[PDB]
Amino acid sequence: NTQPTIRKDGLKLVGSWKKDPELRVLSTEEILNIFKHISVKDFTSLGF
Amino acid sequence: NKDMCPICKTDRYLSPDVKFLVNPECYHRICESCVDRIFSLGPAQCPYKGCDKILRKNKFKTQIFDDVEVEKEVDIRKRVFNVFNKTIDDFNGDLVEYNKYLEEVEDIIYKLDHGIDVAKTEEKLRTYEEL
Amino acid sequence: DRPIDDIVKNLLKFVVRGFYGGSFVLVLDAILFHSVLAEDDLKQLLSINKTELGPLIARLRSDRLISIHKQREYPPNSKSVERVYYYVKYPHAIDAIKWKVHQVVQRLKDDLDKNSEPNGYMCPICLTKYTQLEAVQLLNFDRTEFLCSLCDEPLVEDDSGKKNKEKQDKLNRLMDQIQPIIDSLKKIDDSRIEENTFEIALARLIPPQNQSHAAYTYNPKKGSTM
Amino acid sequence: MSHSGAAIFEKVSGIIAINEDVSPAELTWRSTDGDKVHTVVLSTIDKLQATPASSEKMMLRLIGKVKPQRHMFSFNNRTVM
Amino acid sequence: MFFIKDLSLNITLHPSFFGPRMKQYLKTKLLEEVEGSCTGKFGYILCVLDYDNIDIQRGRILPTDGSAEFNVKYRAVVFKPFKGEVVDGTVVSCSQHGFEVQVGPMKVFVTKHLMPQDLTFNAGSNPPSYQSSEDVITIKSRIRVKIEGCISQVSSIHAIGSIKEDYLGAI
Amino acid sequence: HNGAPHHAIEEAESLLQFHVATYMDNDIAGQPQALQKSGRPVKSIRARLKGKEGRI
Amino acid sequence: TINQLEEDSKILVLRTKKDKTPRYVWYNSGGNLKCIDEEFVKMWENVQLPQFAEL
Amino acid sequence: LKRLIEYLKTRMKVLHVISETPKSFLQHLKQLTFIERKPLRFCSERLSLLVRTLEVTEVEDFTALKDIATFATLISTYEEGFLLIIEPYEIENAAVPNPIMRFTCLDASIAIKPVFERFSSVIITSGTISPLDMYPRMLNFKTVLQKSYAMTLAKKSFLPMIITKGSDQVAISSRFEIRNDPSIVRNYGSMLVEFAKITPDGMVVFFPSYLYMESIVSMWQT
Ligand SMILES: [Zn+2]
Ligand SMILES: [Zn+2]
Ligand SMILES: [Zn+2]
Repeated sequence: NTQPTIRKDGLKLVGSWKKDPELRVLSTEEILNIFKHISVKDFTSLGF
Repeated sequence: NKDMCPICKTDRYLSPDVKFLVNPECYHRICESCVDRIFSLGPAQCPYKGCDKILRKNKFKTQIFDDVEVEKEVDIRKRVFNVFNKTIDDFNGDLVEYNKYLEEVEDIIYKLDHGIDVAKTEEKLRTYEEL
Repeated sequence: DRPIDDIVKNLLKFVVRGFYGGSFVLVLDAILFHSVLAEDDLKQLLSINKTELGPLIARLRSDRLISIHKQREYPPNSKSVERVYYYVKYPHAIDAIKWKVHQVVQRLKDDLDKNSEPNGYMCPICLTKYTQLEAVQLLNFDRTEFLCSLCDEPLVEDDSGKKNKEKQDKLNRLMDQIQPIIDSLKKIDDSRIEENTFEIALARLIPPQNQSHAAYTYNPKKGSTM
Repeated sequence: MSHSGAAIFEKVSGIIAINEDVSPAELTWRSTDGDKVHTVVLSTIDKLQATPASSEKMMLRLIGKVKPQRHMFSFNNRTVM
Repeated sequence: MFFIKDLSLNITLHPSFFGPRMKQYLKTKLLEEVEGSCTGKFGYILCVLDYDNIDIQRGRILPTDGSAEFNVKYRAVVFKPFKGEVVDGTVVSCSQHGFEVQVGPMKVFVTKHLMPQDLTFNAGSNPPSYQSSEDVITIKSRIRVKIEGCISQVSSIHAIGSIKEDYLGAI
Repeated sequence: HNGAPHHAIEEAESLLQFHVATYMDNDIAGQPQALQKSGRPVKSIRARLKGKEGRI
Repeated sequence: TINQLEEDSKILVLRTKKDKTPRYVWYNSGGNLKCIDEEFVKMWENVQLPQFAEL
Repeated sequence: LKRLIEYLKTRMKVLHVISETPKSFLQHLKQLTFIERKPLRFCSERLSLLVRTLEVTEVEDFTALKDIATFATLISTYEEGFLLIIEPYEIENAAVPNPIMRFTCLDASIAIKPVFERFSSVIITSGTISPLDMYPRMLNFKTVLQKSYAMTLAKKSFLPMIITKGSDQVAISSRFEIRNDPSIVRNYGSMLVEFAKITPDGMVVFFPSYLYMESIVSMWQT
């Protein structure tokens, strides 16, 4: 899938998907779900 | 029932994990979880409305034969034949008395199975196993 | 049409009469009757208010019963509004019902497991619970009563354990009321479920009225990478 | 199911059914609120018009025989057409 | 129940006991607060074995109070209970809440919900005990009890007993 | 719980997020500050940590 | 008559929160309206459901 | 007999092939139930005598009793040259498992042995039996003479052929895995059409299996 560019606008993150831009606010619960789906080795490489 | 427990009433669709645990005493299907719940703290009665025999947790076994009366006959003839160990050589090749002894042990199995002359046959069983 | 569609409709109807109130029954019966519905059409059919459908739509979205579609079309007067469409995903709905009933029976079996534990003790002044293990260390020099640490008052026996038969009766009285759901899920598992969507649920639509403001034609877009 | 489908008839929602058993067969249109009913005689049919699947505009037209009678049929699902 | 263990104890030796002969002082001050001492880590420690040679390290002078801190490694017999264990004992006290059975240095409580229903309390009898249709359980009476739960604090251990299991109670 | 339009939900969760942030850090770049009844800014935990009269 | 049809679970009825008065009637196509007890209903309300990919 | 039925029913619940001798089966029997070979050796006789003495009007419901008595007597009296095959998929095309048992006779010489023992002069004859010494190997008997005759012709009355390839010289085979080959089926159809164009009176055509005709005539009719 297409990973959007993420920028912060205050206290929330917005992601602009590329146009074959689709910009929308990224909900915190979505990011929490994604971070839960991150495997151990993945964030271990990230330093976590 | 045929698929599902009588107390916890868990079908094989929703909880496929528990096993066919049956009483050797009152002969009632029940799940493994009901045994681990009720009878872990101590012995109790049969949990249904109508049977209340005192049974132990460690006496529970799996059901080999899906029929109940057949399994009852199975367990009583294990319980009887263990002390009834007489062969042809024990009769020194006497076929008629060996056949009569086989008829006698079959008859006492039948009497314990139907439970009609249970007292006298039980007395004879204890007197035989004491010798 | 499809007998499996009738089975899942009967399953959804049974669970909505069972674990839901009358307005949820009306909403789900409207969805199962008119396969694809919008907000204005639902307001026309049910005479429901926005502050009244709010709890309804929130509950059936939280319980994962109605799939919502975010589609905006262009009316000829160019007053385009974000209209919402309500349809049902049969495999997602039956999996949600399966998980809810499994966690219900697991919770109530755990309740029956934990109610076999003895009564324990509880101090009426401080209103703090105590199990059987720490009652021994609260025993006094008289070797009779269990004195509270903070209140210095003898503990009373909590009324838990005598309701174990009540929990068993609750368990049986729940399970004889769920057996048609068990049979419907057995019949579903013995068959195959076709996963539908908005474009597929539009095949069996029933028009609510003659003039619906929300069109039922999907407008594709180019460059969307959701 | 192949003979049944929800349709639009002069900007009015309705359904289309095939009255095939009677000779001649008929395409009956019924308004969903009971406003009006229309049927199509199969003797006066010359050409039958359809829209391609690539087109977003979704229209069906019927050409009759003797000033031909032209009727509009807008549908919701593509397998229906 | 009874184990033997190799334990290491940390002892605050006061500077007043910095005489010529600290070894027997250190062994002694090991020997009051270990004999009969209850620790939830290892149970009731009863007696210290190998008194002739005990491993005494070079002691830590704490940088604030000047006391010597020794890590003495010793071998001793301990009484660490567990749950699921059946033991024998004698009842030392009884009440309507239940009765206390003495198993070694330990007073295991048997709660009133944990006898079979035949036993009942009779406070009119002196001493007040638990009486059933087949047996009576009074003070200083032989009884076999199974422990279903033990709670161990940093310095105290309490246990839960019952006689509901078969082949329990008085022998 | 009671049902709401979605923008009410994002408004409420944005207010909650802002309150969490100013509880945790009142001095945020590009953000308004929570103020006391006297109008002084709310001394967040970061303010109590950093600075001369901070904890360290 | 609508009240006895409601208590027999034959029709679907809409009533005010202020008082029990019918205005709009639908047909009870499914099963019985009162088939699950209130305690089971509320502990069905307490329990949650997993997300999309778990199921 | 009821506990025979329940023992064998228990024996069907298995997920793989069971291939055990009758001795192994009777040992498993005698360790799971208490049932010996000798009472099983009178099973059919006892059941027939009981049915006669009961004088039952109808015997429709007692045919599986014949089945189980036959199984008991057969697997009790016989221990060598026999085998029991218990297998979970009686057809591999079935979605639901249907377990099967097969009690088979490994030694084909057993049923012909008392015929040779009782009678003296024995004539074995087939129009097409080959090889002649193959059958004294499969059946434990000794011949006095075996000879094969070459039938003589003024003109060759029969013309045998071997076709190894189709009209396009593509090799034809009737292996069950390649029964759906369009080239092989098309070659078969071509030769049978040409033969039907050239055969005057009548044909008999033989294939290996019934599902083979079903698939292959479905394909040519298509
Ligand atoms: Zn159960
Ligand atoms: Zn029973
Ligand atoms: Zn208190």
